[PDB]
Amino acid sequence: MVTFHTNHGDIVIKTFDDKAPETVKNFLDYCREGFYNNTIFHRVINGFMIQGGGFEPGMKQKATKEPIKNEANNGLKNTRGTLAMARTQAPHSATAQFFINVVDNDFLNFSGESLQGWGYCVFAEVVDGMDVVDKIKGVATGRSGMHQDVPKEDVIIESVTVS
Amino acid sequence: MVTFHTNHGDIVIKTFDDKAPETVKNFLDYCREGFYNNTIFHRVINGFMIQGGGFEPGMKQKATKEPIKNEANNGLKNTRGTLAMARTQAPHSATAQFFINVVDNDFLNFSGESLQGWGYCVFAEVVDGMDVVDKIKGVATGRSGMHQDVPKEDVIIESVTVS
Repeated sequence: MVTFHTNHGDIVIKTFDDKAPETVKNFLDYCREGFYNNTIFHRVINGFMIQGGGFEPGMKQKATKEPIKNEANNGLKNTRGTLAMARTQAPHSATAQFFINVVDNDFLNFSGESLQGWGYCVFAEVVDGMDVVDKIKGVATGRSGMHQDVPKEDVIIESVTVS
Repeated sequence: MVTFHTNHGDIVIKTFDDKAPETVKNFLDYCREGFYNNTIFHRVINGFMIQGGGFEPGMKQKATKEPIKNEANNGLKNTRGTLAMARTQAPHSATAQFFINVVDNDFLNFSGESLQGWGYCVFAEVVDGMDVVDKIKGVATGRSGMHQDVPKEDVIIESVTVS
């Protein structure tokens, strides 16, 4: 289990170690190293998802390890409450950013090993604290340069407890 | 010179071959191959920029060649009318997507060879058709899945003439 202690409250998560081995191993290493402590949810889209794991307050970009392979062919779907890895246009580009589905985002699901089908890898799920997730999805946002949907007041993962 | 023949009119551009050699060579190869024909401006932000070169009508993602090295240390600034390469969080991640500055976006300028300073590489400038660029920046947009700021009616680069 992993708990995100945020300035809005705790979010407890169980990881799907057996269904997304490389992804979970990647995630837990960043958690154990304290990589996510003092990072924010920099992209919040009501009715869609909340994304975090890449910047410190003040939009300060953190350096990450090598990207991981997309494991979305594990068949897990992007339903409300699940956590998937954020990635660039390339399928094997995920590093540290992840997002939480606040609704079922079926359009994000894997549909085949192609550039257009690969989708987004679900590796975990919220088992407690969805009401904290729902409080965060509703905060006021704005543009912050290149970045859109940035919360006006920082949503901070203060520390993370692994198990 | 390169002309983008769009469904809103022509946009003529001169490239800075000597100041961004790898970038211009990359750009002109995609132009010559017909890579940009039938692609759209998928991200339009009024008062900021219009971005294109990666999708076909219907948000169909195109495959690209290997990424290029960031040449933003060439000192060129992101002023109104210039074209810079769009990239991911990593500095050496640009492929085919580019954007047009519709205002001076100083915050995008290179400030040192660091993850936080690298900025965005200016490789060209609009010499004719800025009024077409200004017509495009104002079109109605919406969310289209993972993508924000997508034009409701497609803004299409029909064909491209190189010189």
